[PDB]
Amino acid sequence: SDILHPRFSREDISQKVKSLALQISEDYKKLNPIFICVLKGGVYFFTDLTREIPFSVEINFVQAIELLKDIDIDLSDRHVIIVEDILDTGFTLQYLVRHIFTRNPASLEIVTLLLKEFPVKYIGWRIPDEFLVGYGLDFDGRYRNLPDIHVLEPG
Amino acid sequence: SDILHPRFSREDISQKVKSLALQISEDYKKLNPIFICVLKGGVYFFTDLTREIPFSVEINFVQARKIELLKDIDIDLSDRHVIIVEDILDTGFTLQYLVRHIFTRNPASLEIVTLLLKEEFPVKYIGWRIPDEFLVGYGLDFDGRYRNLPDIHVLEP
Repeated sequence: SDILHPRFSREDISQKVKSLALQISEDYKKLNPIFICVLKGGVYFFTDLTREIPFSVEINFVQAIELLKDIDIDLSDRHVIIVEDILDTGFTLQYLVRHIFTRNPASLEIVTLLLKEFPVKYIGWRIPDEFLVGYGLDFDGRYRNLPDIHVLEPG
Repeated sequence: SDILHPRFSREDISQKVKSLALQISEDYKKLNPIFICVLKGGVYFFTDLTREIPFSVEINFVQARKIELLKDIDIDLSDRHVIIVEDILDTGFTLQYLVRHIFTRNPASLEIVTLLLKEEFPVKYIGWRIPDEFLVGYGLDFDGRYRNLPDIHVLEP
């Protein structure tokens, strides 16, 4: 039987997302940025974050090493931000980063809600090596849609 | 010189999403449903809705640009209870292709939930019926603009 323990409540996440959106907004205010959502896990964070940026942004989606869904827009001379729910090994991410740089963007930075212990400029929480679920993170397809994040002790 | 006027606040949307999720949760409690997000406009509604379903659901994504599928369903839908999630339905042309495409995969059932429905296949879950007006925000854009507003507004272009 799986055991879920509290970790980050909806409110903790909401406050952290607000904070990251403020840093981002203030750095990209005049840069007409493009936010890239890494499916499927980044989607909850992505919608919460982009909503808190108080000016129009362009959104795009990618999913994975090969790409199942690639970038469908011209990134040349655009300021790009990759949005991730979590970063651990960074293998998929390095592929995206390298792939996006070939399209000659004006710049590229990454925001991740969680970073397990290329530079990552915006970081929500640095976390130890633990099994987290919820808010986009799943365990064999389960718990992906929990509104909050929990520590999982697999059954 | 675009002019935006209030229409649906974050709170109105949150309340409507919660009521739709409650009906959906009861109807799909034991059906191990698959929720299909229609990108790009359905994404805000999709995350808000699926979050309020208090049991694990499977999520998947499709996107259309003649019809160009930039992203198709990446899972077996045979004998699965499927729900297509849309921010808005107007003409339903892309939607009709999706519906017909999904039915060839033999799902146990297929229903649609749309936050907005502008006044052929039935739409079982509907947030608000709206008159013919130009709305932006919460996934709806005007030439790529305003897509990420947290609320929905009426636009005078």
